[PDB]
Amino acid sequence: VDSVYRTRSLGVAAEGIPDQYADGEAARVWQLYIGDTRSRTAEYKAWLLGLLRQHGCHRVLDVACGTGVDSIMLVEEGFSVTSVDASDKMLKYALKERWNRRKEPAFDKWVIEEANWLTLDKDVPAGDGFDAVICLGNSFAHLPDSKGDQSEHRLALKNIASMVRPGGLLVIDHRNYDYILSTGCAPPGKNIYYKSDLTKDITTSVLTVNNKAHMVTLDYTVQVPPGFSKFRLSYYPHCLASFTELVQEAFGGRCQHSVLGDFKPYRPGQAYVPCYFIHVLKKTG
Amino acid sequence: VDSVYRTRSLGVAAEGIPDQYADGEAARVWQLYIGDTRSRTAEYKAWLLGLLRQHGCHRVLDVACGTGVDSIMLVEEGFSVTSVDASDKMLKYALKERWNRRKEPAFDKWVIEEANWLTLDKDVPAGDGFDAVICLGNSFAHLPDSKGDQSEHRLALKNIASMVRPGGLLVIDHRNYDYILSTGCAPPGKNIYYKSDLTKDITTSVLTVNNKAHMVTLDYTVQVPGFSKFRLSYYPHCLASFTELVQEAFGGRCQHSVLGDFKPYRPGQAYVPCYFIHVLKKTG
Amino acid sequence: VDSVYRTRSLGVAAEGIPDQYADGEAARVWQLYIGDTRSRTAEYKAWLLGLLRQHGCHRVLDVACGTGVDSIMLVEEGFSVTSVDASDKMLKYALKERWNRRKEPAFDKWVIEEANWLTLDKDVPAGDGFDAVICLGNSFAHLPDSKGDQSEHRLALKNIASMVRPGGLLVIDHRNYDYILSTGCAPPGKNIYYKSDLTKDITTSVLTVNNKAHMVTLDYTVQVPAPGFSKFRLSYYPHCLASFTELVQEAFGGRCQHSVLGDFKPYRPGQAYVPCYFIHVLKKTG
Amino acid sequence: VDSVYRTRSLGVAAEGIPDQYADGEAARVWQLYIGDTRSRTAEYKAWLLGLLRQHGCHRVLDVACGTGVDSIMLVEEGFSVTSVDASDKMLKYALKERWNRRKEPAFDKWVIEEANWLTLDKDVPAGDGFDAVICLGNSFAHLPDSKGDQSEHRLALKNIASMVRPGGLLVIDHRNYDYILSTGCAPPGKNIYYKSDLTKDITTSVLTVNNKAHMVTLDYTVQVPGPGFSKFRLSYYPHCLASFTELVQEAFGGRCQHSVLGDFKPYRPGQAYVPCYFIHVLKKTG
Ligand SMILES: CN1c2c(nc(N)[nH]c2=O)NC[C@@H]1CNc1ccc(C(=O)N[C@@H](CCC(=O)O)C(=O)O)cc1
Ligand SMILES: CN1c2c(nc(N)[nH]c2=O)NC[C@@H]1CNc1ccc(C(=O)N[C@@H](CCC(=O)O)C(=O)O)cc1
Ligand SMILES: CN1c2c(nc(N)[nH]c2=O)NC[C@@H]1CNc1ccc(C(=O)N[C@@H](CCC(=O)O)C(=O)O)cc1
Ligand SMILES: CN1c2c(nc(N)[nH]c2=O)NC[C@@H]1CNc1ccc(C(=O)N[C@@H](CCC(=O)O)C(=O)O)cc1
Repeated sequence: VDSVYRTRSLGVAAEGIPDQYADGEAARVWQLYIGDTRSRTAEYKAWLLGLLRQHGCHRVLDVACGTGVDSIMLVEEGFSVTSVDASDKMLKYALKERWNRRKEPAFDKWVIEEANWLTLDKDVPAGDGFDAVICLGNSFAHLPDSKGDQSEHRLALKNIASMVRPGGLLVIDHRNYDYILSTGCAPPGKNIYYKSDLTKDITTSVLTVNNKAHMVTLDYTVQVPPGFSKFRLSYYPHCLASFTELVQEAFGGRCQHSVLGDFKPYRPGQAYVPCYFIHVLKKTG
Repeated sequence: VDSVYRTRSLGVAAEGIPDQYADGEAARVWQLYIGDTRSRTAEYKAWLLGLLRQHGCHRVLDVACGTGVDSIMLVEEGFSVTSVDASDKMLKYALKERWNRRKEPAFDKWVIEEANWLTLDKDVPAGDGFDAVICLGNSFAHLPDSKGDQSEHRLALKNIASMVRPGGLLVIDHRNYDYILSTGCAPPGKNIYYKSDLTKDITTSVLTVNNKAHMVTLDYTVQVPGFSKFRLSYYPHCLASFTELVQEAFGGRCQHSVLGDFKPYRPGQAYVPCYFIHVLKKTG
Repeated sequence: VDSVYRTRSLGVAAEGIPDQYADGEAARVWQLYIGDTRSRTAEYKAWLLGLLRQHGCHRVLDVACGTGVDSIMLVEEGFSVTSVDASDKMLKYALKERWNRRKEPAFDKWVIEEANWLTLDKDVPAGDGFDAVICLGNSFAHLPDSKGDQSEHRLALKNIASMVRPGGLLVIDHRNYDYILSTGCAPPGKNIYYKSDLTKDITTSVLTVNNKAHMVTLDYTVQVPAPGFSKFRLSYYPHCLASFTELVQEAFGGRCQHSVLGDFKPYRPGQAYVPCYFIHVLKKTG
Repeated sequence: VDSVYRTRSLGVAAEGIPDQYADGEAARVWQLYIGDTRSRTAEYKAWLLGLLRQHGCHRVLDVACGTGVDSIMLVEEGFSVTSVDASDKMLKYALKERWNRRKEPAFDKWVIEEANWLTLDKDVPAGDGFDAVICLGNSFAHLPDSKGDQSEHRLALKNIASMVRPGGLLVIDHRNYDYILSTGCAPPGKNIYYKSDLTKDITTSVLTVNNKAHMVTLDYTVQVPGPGFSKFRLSYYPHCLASFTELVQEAFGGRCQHSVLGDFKPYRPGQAYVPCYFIHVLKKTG
């Protein structure tokens, strides 16, 4: 009596017709957001290249490839890059760029494949390991805690760590959600990796479940040719002391750990409130 | 009071997490369905190559690329192929095959891009037009009549025909929906193009609105342990209506002939075909 | 990652806020639809009154009460009426009539209660059974074949039949779906029971699953103050005459006399006149 | 290509089938919840009667009638009661109870009707108003702030206040969301009005938007032999004291005397006892 009937199952597609909600207004502005990646900051490039070079890294795994934009810098600079992502919609962009650039030998050797943190050990044979694994741009916080005990967080971080060769590097970040939770507000424009060209106004919604922070949901209203349209994304608010604990546990404690606040050294109680924390772990070996 | 809160907008994605429903039970069985194209029939191949060679075709546009399997055959047999689809999810597979095979010069020159029939003129640069344009496997029927008057069907066909050079070819098919509507059932295993290896149980639902057929919806049950289901829907194009629609896309300025399962179709013939294939030659 | 989250559970309510979708536009036009009962046809009232008095019935159970319009005539005419529906939203209108009219002794004695066909034996005490059980206005057709073997239709009918005393009557109707399946079209304003005052356009959608009729879905479009249009949707199971003749007798184990009427007159198969409704009159000899 | 097909519009019903989601599990457990009122605390009754007898009240409007339980006590105690709710589903049970007791004239005179705080002006004939208007049980908090500016809250209160006769009372409560927001947890079984017989485990979700509390959503889990667990969800606007104090005064344009109670006893700011409910009692200047 109350049942509803779909024309096609959730998740299925067909020749000649766009995929489900592919062409909606939220999707359209979201696409402008993920493309707002044209200006890589000098300090980002200089910091990452410096840290990879300082450790002699050659073989790099990017486990949050997205559109490829972090991985493309490394390809251009002569690293042997493998890049993976669980999201096909985002990988589509990385693959397209690689295809356009395929006559450049460095791009012909760029590996791009579907993989999920939760199955990474299977989806990507480690061999002996990578020299560096990177997970930057606050991508780790895209994974929610839908079971309630952060067991998925721990599995994902363990699998990401298992990709690092002994003596190798993991570099993994999060936005400063300690500040977001204390103020209730996640302001726009602060991406330290790519300088934003897109003008965005953000509403921040924080869900607390029995007094424990559970989700941060950001509603973006983006001015476009004029025009004025909205999309929504959500994030797990990782706080610094928990993530410090988690990321070291993923290695069995067999790691040296340090934390940066926006590319610079971080020490508690410093005047400067970083936008992002960047954890750097050298696995024992 | 009655509102629901989403975690993310319809159609958006994020690094590190699978796209919406992409790992569901439906998507997983559907993937086996779209993958069932390992045994291309000898008749399909020999027919299509013959038609293209008899008309001297070299530049080919595939407007329903999907996983690329129709295109791959033409790429291997020496044609210059451009393949488009509105569906990134299916295009993903064609793109992967091109990349795996990229060291073959033929595959290096295979052009694959996203394009929608409703905006094809804008999405697909046509130069002076293609020698042949193909839309096979009953892909056209994927497009519904949302407006009610079949105006989208007309626009899609106009735009697909606009890709044809004067003197060129369009080859476009549909399943025999005359027969399916008369029986109420669309049985499995009848694909004339690719010999199925997957066993499917199909339930067929036909919706008729004010006595005009409007949608054929198929529920497929396949073994994957584990019977899983997925649903797809189809506009049930009948032969007389489609013949008129396809000629009207050219403005009447075309020669038109109909085949049934690769052979000329003679109305009154005993055999009732599983597919009708329309072969058009544009004036010029 | 794909989860949605509700402000309140499906089905639930709270003081000071309207019930889920209760104030929607579709709901508001549908309320006009179900209120379109100010004009009981004389032919109707004459036929049912005459059929009940012919069989000397006094204790009557209406199993599709609704807003109560059918039961109300009977109440006015001095029957002892028990009226039952599975839908509380509908039952609400009947209750409200009973309350306005409560100082009339007949309305004081009218029983109105919720009950479901599918659990009717438990939901209603029958005693030895009612002299007549009535299910009119094409309400039976409201129950879909969700399982696909019509097991629920047989259960509903079995339970409705068990409410009739021995030598008692079941009067149960259905619109003429043979006709509707043959033209694909359910024409508007044919209600033989209440002449309709509300003008609506209807779109008829028929779903056949594996060549068997499964559902008829009607979209009703009604005019509103550039003046606008608002629609609502209701769906029905398309009972054909042959099948239903089988099902309704089966519900008594074949221990019944059965006749079919077409729009209150005797139906003869092959007759030229094509009825809007078929009413099955069954007398339990059993 | 991505469309769905409903069987029936949102909000609509049909004879012989249950209303939408009416028989779901969440809805079943929730019926036990709103039914958990067999045990009015002796202290509530004494307090409210004392209060109303004190001011000489006779005609009382309950603007959050629900199942009728606040209002039934008042009918029993010889008040002239009009009870309203926007929820037809809760109101069902109040109307059931009046019918059941109609042979007592006090209940024959009890007026029960549907009305919404946001259109209360129209939905109730005010006359020169009521001696007292009660909105108790934390019902007001059921109204969300969907426009973002509390304009619905203001309209709702202003309309409630207009029902009060010159020199009459408004008595309106809210749970202590100051406390719930500080701890993040809504303790179960603290209803000061009716003692819970029913054991529920509560999860409390607080949504904050741009650092402003917007919504508290309670998930209620109850036990069922077979023992397994079943839940339902309700949501509330977290009114803080200082805010609600301002809003309730504004509803009368300040032409009122206001005092606040904490669990039936006078509230003295800074007191060590943290109350479960704040009850605001206002006398209209007139
Ligand atoms: C409809 N929503 C809504 C709105 N704001 C406005 N203006 N209107 C609305 O309708 N925001 C909140 C509300 C819905 N409320 C809620 C409350 C709690 C949870 C909740 O349980 N949320 C978790 C799920 C936990 C999990 O399974 O991991 C969540 O992630 O949101 C969800 C929605
Ligand atoms: C098989 N294609 C083709 C042809 N005709 C010629 N001579 N060559 C071809 O490759 N006719 C049919 C078809 C048309 N294809 C195309 C492909 C690309 C562009 C095009 O892109 N033209 C650009 C330059 C490059 C670019 O846009 O990226 C332009 O600016 O005009 C046009 C027509
Ligand atoms: C979205 N719907 C839609 C429309 N028409 C238009 N113009 N636009 C639309 O989006 N009508 C059909 C379509 C959906 N298609 C279908 C296809 C099959 C079934 C189907 O299975 N229907 C039965 C269910 C069987 C049961 O569970 O008992 C049904 O009752 O509809 C439903 C809808
Ligand atoms: C956590 N407290 C508490 C609760 N219940 C609720 N709802 N709120 C609460 O804060 N239950 C237990 C405890 C009760 N607190 C109190 C606080 C003061 C007085 C009170 O008025 N006490 C006397 C005695 C003072 C003394 O001995 O010093 C007084 O008049 O001060 C009573 C209970």
